[PDB]
Amino acid sequence: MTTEAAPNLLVLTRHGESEWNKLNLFTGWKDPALSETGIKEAKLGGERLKSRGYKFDIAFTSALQRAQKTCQIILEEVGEPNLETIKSEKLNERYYGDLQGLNKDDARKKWGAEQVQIWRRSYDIAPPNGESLKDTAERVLPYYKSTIVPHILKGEKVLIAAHGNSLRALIMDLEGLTGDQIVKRELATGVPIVYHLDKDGKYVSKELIDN
Repeated sequence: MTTEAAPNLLVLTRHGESEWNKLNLFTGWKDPALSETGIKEAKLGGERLKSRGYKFDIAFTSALQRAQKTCQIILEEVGEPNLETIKSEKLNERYYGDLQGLNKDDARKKWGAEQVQIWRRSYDIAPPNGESLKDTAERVLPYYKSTIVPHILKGEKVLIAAHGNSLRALIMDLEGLTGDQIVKRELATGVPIVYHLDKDGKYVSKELIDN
């Protein structure tokens, strides 16, 4: 999509809502089963990505079925499966330690927005065994830098399917955020989101969608 030695374009597609999502319980590393909204969202997303005319050169996903699946759907929907859709384990979601399986209500009712926040967002702190942003980023960036820094420089456009945290960390390092400026950002579930990065891999305008 992007031009050679010009503002590189990176599309990010976050899986819609998973089964456990409807229940309103913490996920973590577990691989839940996407739902109609997610699928419909994926399809819609793909149709949204192909409808506008946004073409893909390369694609990146996580090592989770939700995204590993969500990618196939969107990729199969956009009508460009031939695209190179890679999968990364480092592009997974920040571990939730012993929180995996706790209803947000109970979680928030037992940890409040405060503890829950510092527990879920914070920046570097992570719940009992759970991971954090810096960690995820630190372990997500390698894939990015390593296998995503050579093409992003040539002037190619790429897909990315992981999770709020993953993308958060991504956008974080991709934008050069601050410990107290990345926990305020936000993304869209079901509907992708493209970044206007430069020839180095840094934002140069602002995110955007197709829908």
